[PDB]
Amino acid sequence: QNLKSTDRAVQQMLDKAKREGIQTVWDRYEAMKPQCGFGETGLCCRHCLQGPCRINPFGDEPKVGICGATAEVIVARGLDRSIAAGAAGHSGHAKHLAHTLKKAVQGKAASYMIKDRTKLHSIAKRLGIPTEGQKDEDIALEVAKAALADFHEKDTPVLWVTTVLPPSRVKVLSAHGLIPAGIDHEIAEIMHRTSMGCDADAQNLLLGGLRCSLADLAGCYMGTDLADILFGTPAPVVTESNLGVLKADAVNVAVHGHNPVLSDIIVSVSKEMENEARAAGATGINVVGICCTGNEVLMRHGIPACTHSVSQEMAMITGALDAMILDYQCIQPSVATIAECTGTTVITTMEMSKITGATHVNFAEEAAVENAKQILRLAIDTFKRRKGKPVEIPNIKTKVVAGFSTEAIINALSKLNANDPLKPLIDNVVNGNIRGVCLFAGCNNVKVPQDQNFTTIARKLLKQNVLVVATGCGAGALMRHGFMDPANVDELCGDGLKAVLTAIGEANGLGGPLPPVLHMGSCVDNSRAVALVAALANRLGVDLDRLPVVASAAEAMHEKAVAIGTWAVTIGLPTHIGVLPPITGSLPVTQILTSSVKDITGGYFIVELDPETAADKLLAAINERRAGLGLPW
Amino acid sequence: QNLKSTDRAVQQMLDKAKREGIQTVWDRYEAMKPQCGFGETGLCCRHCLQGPCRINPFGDEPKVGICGATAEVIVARGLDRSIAAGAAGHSGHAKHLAHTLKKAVQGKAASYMIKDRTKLHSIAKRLGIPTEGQKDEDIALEVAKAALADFHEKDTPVLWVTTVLPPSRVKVLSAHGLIPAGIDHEIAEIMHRTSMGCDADAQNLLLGGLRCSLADLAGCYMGTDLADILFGTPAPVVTESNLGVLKADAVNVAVHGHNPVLSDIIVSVSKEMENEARAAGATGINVVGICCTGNEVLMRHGIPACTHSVSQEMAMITGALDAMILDYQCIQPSVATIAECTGTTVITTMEMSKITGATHVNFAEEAAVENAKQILRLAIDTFKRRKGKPVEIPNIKTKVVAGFSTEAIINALSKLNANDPLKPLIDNVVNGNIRGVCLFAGCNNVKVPQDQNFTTIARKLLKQNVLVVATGCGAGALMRHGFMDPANVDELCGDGLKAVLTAIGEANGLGGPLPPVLHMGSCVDNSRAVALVAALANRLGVDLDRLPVVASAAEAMHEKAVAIGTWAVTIGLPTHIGVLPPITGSLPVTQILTSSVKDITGGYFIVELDPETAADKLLAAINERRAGLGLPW
Ligand code: SF4
Ligand code: SF4
Ligand code: FES
Ligand code: FES
Ligand SMILES: [Fe+2]
Ligand SMILES: [Fe+2]
Repeated sequence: QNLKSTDRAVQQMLDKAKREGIQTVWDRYEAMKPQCGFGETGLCCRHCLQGPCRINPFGDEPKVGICGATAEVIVARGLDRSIAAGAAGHSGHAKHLAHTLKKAVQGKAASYMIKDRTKLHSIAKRLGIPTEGQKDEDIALEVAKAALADFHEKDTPVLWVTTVLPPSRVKVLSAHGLIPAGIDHEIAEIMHRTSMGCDADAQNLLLGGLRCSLADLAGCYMGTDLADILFGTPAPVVTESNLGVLKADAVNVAVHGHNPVLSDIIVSVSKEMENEARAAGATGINVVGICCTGNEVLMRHGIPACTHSVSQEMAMITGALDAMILDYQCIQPSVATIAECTGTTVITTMEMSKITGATHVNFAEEAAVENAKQILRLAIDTFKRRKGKPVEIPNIKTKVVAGFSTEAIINALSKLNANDPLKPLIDNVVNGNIRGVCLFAGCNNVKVPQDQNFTTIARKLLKQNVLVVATGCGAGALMRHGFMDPANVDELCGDGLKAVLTAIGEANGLGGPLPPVLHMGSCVDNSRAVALVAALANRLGVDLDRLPVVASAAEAMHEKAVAIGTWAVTIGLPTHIGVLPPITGSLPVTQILTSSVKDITGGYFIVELDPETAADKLLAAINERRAGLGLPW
Repeated sequence: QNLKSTDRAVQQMLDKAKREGIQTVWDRYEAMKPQCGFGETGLCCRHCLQGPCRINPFGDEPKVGICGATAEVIVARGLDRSIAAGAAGHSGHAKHLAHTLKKAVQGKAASYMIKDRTKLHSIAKRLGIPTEGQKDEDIALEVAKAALADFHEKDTPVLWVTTVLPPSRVKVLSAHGLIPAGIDHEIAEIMHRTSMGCDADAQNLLLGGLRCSLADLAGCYMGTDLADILFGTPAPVVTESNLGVLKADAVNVAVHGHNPVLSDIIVSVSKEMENEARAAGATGINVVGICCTGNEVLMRHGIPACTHSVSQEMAMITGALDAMILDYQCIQPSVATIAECTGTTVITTMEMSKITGATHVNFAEEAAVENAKQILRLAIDTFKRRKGKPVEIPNIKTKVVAGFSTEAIINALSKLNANDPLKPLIDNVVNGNIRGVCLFAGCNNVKVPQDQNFTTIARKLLKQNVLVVATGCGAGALMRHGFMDPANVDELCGDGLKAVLTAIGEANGLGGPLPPVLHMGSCVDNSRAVALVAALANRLGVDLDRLPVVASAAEAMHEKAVAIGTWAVTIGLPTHIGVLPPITGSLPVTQILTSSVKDITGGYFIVELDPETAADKLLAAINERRAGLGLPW
């Protein structure tokens, strides 16, 4: 099972699944081998009914699409559509939050409110929305309207791009025509330009992709902004992770998907229903997180993380998961079928994300508490139905310190320098105690033994004094392997990095260091990493493509991860991807993405499947940046 | 060559291409065989980096996607993305026209103006925009703003759906949640819901598809509305079609793509440059049309159609095509390479639609005349470079009577009944002189011998007294085979239909019938057919799903054709498709699309590759509708 997942709790559940004849993602992957080499290389096109078209990577015919589409066009069109799809997910999420905020302040959704007034005001100020002598509700209404306005063309470009990146960066991007006009506008334009008989120049197509990736960035940043206003900006919190956070004597409820609009209410209502749960013979309702929405409630409330990404089915295999409450994105639809074997009640809540065989309970923001109670009562009923049934919860969990929003990080640093909080970080970059910064982001992928890339690369970087920050299922991987436990600083961290983590931790009253890796939150909260890096850029008076900062989507899966990787490149970062995106069938496209894009944005992809080699390449990228700033490395 | 195209001019050019070693779409198709059966059936998914996934249509593993996505989910997601892509094209086109109208009336694009004031006012009235005591420029500004507003969420749904279909139809669609909230909104929502781990219920996914198809309808209708305001509502016009419309002694300039914003100016400026062209040794500039933008200028100005869709390369093979002026959509990128052999100057004009190797001349509406002149001067230079070179223009063309906008049709009918113009049409439906109405729409497809389905089905329906209307490359097929020549009425038409065409024609001063098939314009002008059918529905006090009206995308290719077929189904029409869309890998999806959707919208797909059988099925559909209305059949 170690060949499938490096997580021992997951290995234990794989054995149980095998024993019980429950097919898993790894089994479905095995059944899929060998996968289609045209698809793998990107040399397939189904954009019209003359297809499917393919191009032999090497050899003889077919060499070109039926319409004349070259390998470089077909590869760039496929990639662009993946970016658009990612953008559509992150921005759909953000749009949902924008409508919820609007409803809240118009009196239509009393379960929601402005929880972070300071965040609201700072966002308003960043957007140019006056606050002076204005009601919070009116400021919030204006912020919500601005959010919604960024989805379409108007007299300004997308403000959730132009107001969050330094002017110098916006200038470089504007010069290449890369600033998005509107989020859904760009998504639609990608789908148009990649449809048959339209855009057929690789460079032109890829530039459209870069621009659509910035529309994804805007959706991410908007999502984080709005979730913070509504639900609170995260601060350091201590919790736990892995399957051992499930409790046989509790009603175990997983929140799974992405949007805190749902999970946040689940969390608060679950506390209100403790006595009902105990009436049913449970100790209480034990809310646990899966995927991003688990990250959202972990960051804000310390809700323990059950599992992530590829291993999500394993939570069910325990026999103790009474409910899995879904909104959208990254939910393996297998869960609806597995539920029949495991007894878990899988509940969908969003009109556009249903799964055949799951129970659908519409969740309206206007009736959030009522709908939450309905959902949680299904969970309590399920708990009762497993009275007397043995469960197998692996007794495996890690301690997780998380909640490192950019505000939280700035606050932590301010204990070392009150009026110049970034300076201690920069001081230690300059003196070599911090070599650079690496953001781990994105998914697990069944092709990579689960977590192997994240942990292998993180271990090498931490020993080389890289400050490691993490989001999404990257943060999930690292938390499950102990990288968010400060007790592991001595083992994992180089002396320089240890010194800094310890210094900041001791200044914050901990008597101990910050954790080895800083959990910056969900995938939309990759925007937090952008906020930090942009604040560092502004403080140094240089652009992001001069900073010793890199990203690694070390086990990427979702179209969202492709969009995130692409905007990381577009904002100026060397960006590692540890799975093959479908680009290798075109050398020219690969060359643009891994090399010539440096001349456009300063960032570039690093495609490297071997994690030890990936680490070396990321370190080289970091050190090149150090050299560029005249620093020793 | 008859196995490739039924068009003799195309056959002649195929022989020339073969002789000269110029690879064509048919050669690239042959080189692609056998095509991938997973793609053909829809049983392939590349929506994440765990893929590519496939499902054996029959047999053993793989039976399910890696994430657990079933055949029915994978098929419905693929289809939905095609609908979104189609919607993105038609609506991008419409958006372009909306911005042009806005610029025109704000004084920023003096080459454009309100040409059809009556159309402007009627659209304003339909949208609820007051005109009483308003300047045309201000009304137009409000119409342009309303157009742009339909792309995003607002306090009203998409008005270019809700104001163009009868209330009863809007009610049925609203009841199923099918009315689009915003055009780009829906496009984005499709891309989201079809991304990994989101929507995973075939019925739910397909309903999203139906709704996105109505967003495509809105883009089509908006495009037609705006093009009419800007460039004039078509009226009956006589012209010619096929390769024989090229002239060895003229500068031959093809307008190819979709948007009249470009081609309309090309047409007017070309007339202004006659003396320059003659200075270069040409008789003049001979503008000819390819694809929809050719249809636009044919409908409004009588510009002859050179060719369409699959055979577009053949115009170049003549040796006489001096320029091919492109905007976007349906342009085989092969043209850029073929140009090198044929001498043709291929010119792209839109930022989001470039082709490697083509000359790009940016076309700004603000500088339309200047940019048009630059483009046409490249054409004149090219004409000069072929002085003394033999050309082979097949001496093959047909007479085409076209320009049958819905207003034109209503006007024609009004000569028989001034104050109830639809009544003569309905009278003849009731008495059996007109059996029903069939709209031919959409593309040619290299898989079908070019035009074979259109002409085979049209011939059978016309003999059975079906009133045949046509748009896009369906209209192209039929025009090239003589179906738009009134001299062919005796040969093609049943006695009943002949009687009616003759009656209307003689009432309109022709001394002869209307043509066998009524050309209703470009693909966005499928919206004109909707206007006619909706006016008939309103006049009869019944919904569209009770009318003896069917559609046939007999040789469909583009994602746009899939979107159009899907909205034809959604508005209540039996809708034939003569190529296999990638749905056969899921029986449940096929069953929904061909059967159970009847219970939702009253329309349904008829998938039938055999054109004689397709004709029989369309006739059966028509006659079933007749029976439903209590009429003999
Ligand atoms: S768009 Fe071109 S390459 Fe793609 S399926 Fe159609 S003919 Fe083939
Ligand atoms: S979304 Fe599911 S079926 Fe599609 S490629 Fe990814 S794992 Fe395979
Ligand atoms: S030929 Fe396998 S992905 Fe299309
Ligand atoms: S396996 Fe051929 S279309 Fe994907
Ligand atoms: Fe996520
Ligand atoms: Fe078209």
